[PDB]
Amino acid sequence: NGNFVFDSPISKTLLDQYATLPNEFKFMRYQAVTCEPNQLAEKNFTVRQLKYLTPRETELLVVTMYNEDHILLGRTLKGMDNVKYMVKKKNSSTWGPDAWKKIVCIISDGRSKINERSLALLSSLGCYQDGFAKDEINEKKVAMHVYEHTTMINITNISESEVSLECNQGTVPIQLLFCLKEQNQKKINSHRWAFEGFAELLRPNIVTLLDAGTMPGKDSIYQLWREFRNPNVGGACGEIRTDLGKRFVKLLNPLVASQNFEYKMSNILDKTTESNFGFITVLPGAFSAYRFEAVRGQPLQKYFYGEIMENEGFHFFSSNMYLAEDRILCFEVVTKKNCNWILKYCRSSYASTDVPERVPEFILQRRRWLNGSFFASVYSFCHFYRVWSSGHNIGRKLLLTVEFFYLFFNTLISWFSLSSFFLVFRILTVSIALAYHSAFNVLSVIFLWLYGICTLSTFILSLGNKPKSTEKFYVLTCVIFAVMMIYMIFCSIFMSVKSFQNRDIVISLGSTYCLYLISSIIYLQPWHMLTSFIQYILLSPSYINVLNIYAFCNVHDLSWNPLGKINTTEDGTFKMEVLVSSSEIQANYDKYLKVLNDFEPSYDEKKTGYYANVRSLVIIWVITNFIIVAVVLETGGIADYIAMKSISTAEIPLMTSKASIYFNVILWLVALSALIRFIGCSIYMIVRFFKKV
Amino acid sequence: NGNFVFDSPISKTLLDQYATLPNEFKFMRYQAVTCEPNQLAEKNFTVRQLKYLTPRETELLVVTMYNEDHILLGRTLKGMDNVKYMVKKKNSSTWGPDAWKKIVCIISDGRSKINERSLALLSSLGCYQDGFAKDEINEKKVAMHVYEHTTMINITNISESEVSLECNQGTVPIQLLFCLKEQNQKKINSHRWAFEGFAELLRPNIVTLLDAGTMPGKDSIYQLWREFRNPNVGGACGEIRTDLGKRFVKLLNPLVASQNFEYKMSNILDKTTESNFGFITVLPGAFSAYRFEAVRGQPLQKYFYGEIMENEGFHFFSSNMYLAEDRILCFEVVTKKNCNWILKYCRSSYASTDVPERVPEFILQRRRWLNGSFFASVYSFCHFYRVWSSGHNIGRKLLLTVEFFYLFFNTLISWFSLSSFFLVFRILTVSIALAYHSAFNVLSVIFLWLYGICTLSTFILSLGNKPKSTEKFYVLTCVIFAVMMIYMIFCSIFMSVKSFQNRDIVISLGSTYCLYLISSIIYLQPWHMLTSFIQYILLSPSYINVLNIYAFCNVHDLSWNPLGKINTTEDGTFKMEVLVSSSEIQANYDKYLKVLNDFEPSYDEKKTGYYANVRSLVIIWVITNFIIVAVVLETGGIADYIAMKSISTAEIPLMTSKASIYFNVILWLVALSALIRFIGCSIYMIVRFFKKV
Ligand SMILES: C[C@@H]([C@H](N)C(=O)N[C@H](C(=O)O)[C@H]1O[C@@H](n2ccc(=O)[nH]c2=O)[C@H](O)[C@@H]1O)[C@H](O)c1ccc(O)cn1
Ligand SMILES: C[C@@H]([C@H](N)C(=O)N[C@H](C(=O)O)[C@H]1O[C@@H](n2ccc(=O)[nH]c2=O)[C@H](O)[C@@H]1O)[C@H](O)c1ccc(O)cn1
Repeated sequence: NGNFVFDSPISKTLLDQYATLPNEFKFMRYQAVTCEPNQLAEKNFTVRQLKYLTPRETELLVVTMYNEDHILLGRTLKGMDNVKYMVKKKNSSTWGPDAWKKIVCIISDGRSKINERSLALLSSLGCYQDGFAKDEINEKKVAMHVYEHTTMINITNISESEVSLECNQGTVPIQLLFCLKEQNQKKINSHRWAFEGFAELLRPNIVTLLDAGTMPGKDSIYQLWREFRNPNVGGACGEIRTDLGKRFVKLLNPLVASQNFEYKMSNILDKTTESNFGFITVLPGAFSAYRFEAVRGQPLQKYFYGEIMENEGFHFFSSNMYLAEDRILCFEVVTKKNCNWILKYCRSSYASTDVPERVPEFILQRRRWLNGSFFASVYSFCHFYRVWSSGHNIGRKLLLTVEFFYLFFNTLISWFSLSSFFLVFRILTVSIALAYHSAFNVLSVIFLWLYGICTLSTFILSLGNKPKSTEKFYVLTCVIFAVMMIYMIFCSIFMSVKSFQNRDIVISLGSTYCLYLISSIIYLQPWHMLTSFIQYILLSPSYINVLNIYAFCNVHDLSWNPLGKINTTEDGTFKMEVLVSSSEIQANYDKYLKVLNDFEPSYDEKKTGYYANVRSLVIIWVITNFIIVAVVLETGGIADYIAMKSISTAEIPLMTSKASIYFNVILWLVALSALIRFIGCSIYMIVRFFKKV
Repeated sequence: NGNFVFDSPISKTLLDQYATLPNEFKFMRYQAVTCEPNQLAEKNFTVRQLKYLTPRETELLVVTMYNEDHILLGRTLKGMDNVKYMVKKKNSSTWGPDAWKKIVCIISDGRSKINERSLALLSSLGCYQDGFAKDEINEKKVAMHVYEHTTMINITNISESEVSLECNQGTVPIQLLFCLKEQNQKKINSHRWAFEGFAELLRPNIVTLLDAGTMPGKDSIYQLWREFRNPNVGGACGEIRTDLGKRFVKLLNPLVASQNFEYKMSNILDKTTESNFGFITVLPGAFSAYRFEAVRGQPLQKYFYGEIMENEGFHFFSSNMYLAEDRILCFEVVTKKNCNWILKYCRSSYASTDVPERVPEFILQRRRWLNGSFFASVYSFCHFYRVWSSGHNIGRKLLLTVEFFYLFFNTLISWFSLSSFFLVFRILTVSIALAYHSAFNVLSVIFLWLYGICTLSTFILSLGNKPKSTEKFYVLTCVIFAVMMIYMIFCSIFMSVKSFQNRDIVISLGSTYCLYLISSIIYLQPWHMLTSFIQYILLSPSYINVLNIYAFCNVHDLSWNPLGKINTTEDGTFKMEVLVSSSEIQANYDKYLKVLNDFEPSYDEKKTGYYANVRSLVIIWVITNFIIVAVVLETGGIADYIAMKSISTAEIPLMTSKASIYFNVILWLVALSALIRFIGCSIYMIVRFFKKV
């Protein structure tokens, strides 16, 4: 039909296990796509599911990959376990002995970057054969290499070294569909291929987004698909668990134990609370599910292209919304016009992913998350009236409004954290010295200077340099801040012990831990509340001061005729035309005489200019935090101003009463959020328990 | 001789004026160079001067150009006036009726960037004809297009619009030699072509470096050549005067009046004082002269290549000396082994250049000068022992040692200026409020906050952004600092008036102006001491705080198979070889099975890493200035520390006595330098007067 397709046989060694035979199993199809992802249908491209005597009707998985090795891809593919569980499911109206026919997509990204040890595994499965890729077809550049087949072998064990494949009477067929882009176009393009391309052909019911390296549990995909029984749910997500290795031998890295605790409390407290209202801020791209009908239309338009209505110039939201990439989908689904979709959190389905283990990789990873969450929250709050233009009933609309206000309260608290941390630190360290005089004077001065030097260097290195160039310094900074936090804990314990012997710093901070602990107990998963709490506490002054500074200082990732030839022989003789005619010489001379007598750059450069002027206006964050510091501590010359006024009608005081008032406000304002999230987690568990009963 | 040369005739219209005839005048020579600049001789390349019956012996001009229009190049070429003066010179042993035969080079830089309205002028002179450039010759890429001729027409007037050429009995011949590089290789390459190339062929006596747009006076080149009568002088330079337009109608821009005053005091005070000792730190590249024998060897090696002795890794001086580009020549000439060359300043020869007129262009220009001077001074001080290994007598060696120590004292004063300015500002503004209470409290706080915000924004914008993107902000910053300086002057005048009615701020600062004025009077050029003093005073808080911050924050200018094809007919049928043999399929499958079973980047990136780690260690300047601020004002928690100590055996004081002591030290330390430079200028003028008498 004007398109290039090919159909090769597989190696007879595969046939040896396959016999232990239809046209689906013995052959593979290589369609080569050259068009745009949004044209597969009208360019006469098909897939094997639409070719049979009765076309197959798909019920359910996109696995994005870039350069992951074969162990990560093996883990994702092994998590085949879900498909096997779903065929062996007996008492069901949707799944049964032939369930695999209703489940189908591995989107690679560029041939140069792909790890050929993973192409090895894809070929072992039988979904790729080298030899017949075609880098252009009839003056049209190929864009996609689509291999398809239907294997019989399953990954059954994964050591640290090898992936074990087998083909028995107990394995189940898998309808693989391997897409190979010839070039890296970033993840958004891959999702573009998955949603605007093959999803329009297959017409699935649910689209589940996995991520190479993420291993769903033995039932997790089934438990996620069960969330969509409710005809209102539009998206869903499950728990993401840090992979702690064999014998939990990766819970030693303090950067991995920190992330384990952080993920675990994010799931227990934040996600259940959000799911009560009906709008989860981010559905993780490593393990999420969308009802296809829910996202078609406005959500995908906003995700892939952006706010289309725009002039030639740049606008804030329209030209910056690309920084909140996969979080636009959630907001546009929940607030869709004339539809009542909601987002649900399923805690019965988990997936264990791999986390960064070195400080530079970790910083670069969180640079994306922090900018995405900040821009997404600003967009959600500045556009929350859309909630009232949607189709929900009035109760749900009120709940969503309350949740949006609570989420903005949280983002504001997080914006003022640079100053909250310093103020708590300096108020506490000066107060202990004023109380006891012994050696806390010198430590107060020393720690002020250490904080100042580390913060100065973090601004300078993040604005100018790159984390890979200077890793020793970032490790040293994290160690310095850990020691500072230890000193803060010692000071609080000392002050409280002496005060008891002779106060609210224990009634508020103790509640936050007791409430954290009780929420973990309610969730029936408390084992992180001791193995990894200390690392989080110690690596927490660095999540406030190093990841935030780097995140805001690197918002946008800026990036600032042949008129002759002479060939001669060994002798060196040749000739060409020479402008011999003196009239033409005079003509050229008069041309230059008259030339003497006749007395914005690229859109890319203009866009880079705009992007770099918006990264430099958000940092100048610093002023609004210093305003708080100056008001409370009376820095900035304000105390001098008050003293001079008193003289006009004197001496400056060491520590004032604004410090006490503020340092109470922060402790109770951080106890309040823990209280709210504990109540939310309790409601979630209780409602789930009644519905299960 | 294996090289491509060509010899075209000129237009007969030129012949019309030339008649009003030898082979030098009627023809032009286009040699095309493809080799390296240091190979012109042994590759059998010549110039017309070596071809005559008796080869010409050159006595004396390289004019670097990039994209200057035809007015600037016209001005440089007009300043032909010097050659005419030198032929009409009667009573001389070197110059006479045929002096032009001893004077010869215009080094363009790339055909793409050259302003074709200047190619118009070069063709009007008769030294370029389009039609026979050859972009490659016998598998060798052309590197240089060398046109040569010997004109008769002279530029006699330059309006704002046109350049007036004429050919009479009164004009004089000029031996032009137009070099056109096919690509931009930066100025260092052009000087490489000028010195290592054509200068080895011509063997001149003096090499004078002009720069397109700079117009030497009617006698300036002759007066510069006269400095080399002394067989010890190795280099020389003249005064550079800002071009103030017709009717001085450019002395209105405050950025141009500032630069006029700055250039004028640099010439009067700095350069005469340096020339007394015998070592001028920078000979400006816009108008300088070097005795060719003086610079051959070590100076040119260090200028063009660098400290050759080096390992694979990077070292500070060896790998950063390229930032001090034309200042290495001076240091290496003066301290040359077994030679007693000195550098001399000639005030009888001037040249009027064009200056930047918008803040972004000005900032980008001074970014080069400040980094160059800082690295050159560090290199000169860290290597000053070389002075004692040279050939000078002991008196000159002692004088050079004293001068080197004085120059390091100056560079240290300039390194601590960021803190000196703030300390003077805050001590003065707080002191006036403590004295009079009226409305100086509020102004003290307001100006502290304005200073803080402008300095924060200058760090952030210079570390992240570019000056062209944000020009409104830099203009606003300069205005803010001008207002601050006005307030500083008001405060000092008010305090002094009240103190006289009831002190050293007038005996020191008044001396600095009286000494500036007296030096200008001695120099017989005082007219800048009123037309442009106010602009310099007001635009001076910005030379300390905006150009220095930008200069140190931008030290180094960082910059971070086809395996198929298918063509078919309209029907779409074709065939190629297919790996049909199943044995080869099994072979490939086993190849991937075994692939599964088998379980630093570019030198440019490493160099960029090193460069960006050295720009980030020099800024972290900030700490050593803040140490001074903290010691004097008792910021940084030191005053709190003292108060807590006093309690351990209380209240903080507003203003202490360290402020008074420091604020005396700065005023007298800035009066001392003015005194030294006044004495130096006086010695220079007096010695020149006796030698002239
Ligand atoms: C981040 C995620 C996982 N560790 C991961 O790395 N995800 C990548 C990503 O987020 O970009 C995926 O993107 C693909 N990719 C990369 C470069 C490219 O150029 N194109 C392209 O497609 C990569 O191969 C990879 O599969 C982690 O588990 C997680 C996420 C959310 C959460 O709440 C908790 N945990
Ligand atoms: C700066 C100088 C003059 N205004 C100027 O602009 N000099 C350029 C420079 O310093 O680079 C020259 O360099 C050439 N150039 C440029 C780009 C390139 O890529 N390659 C290349 O050769 C340009 O054409 C130009 O002639 C000014 O008068 C001055 C200097 C010192 C001083 O004490 C007082 N005043």
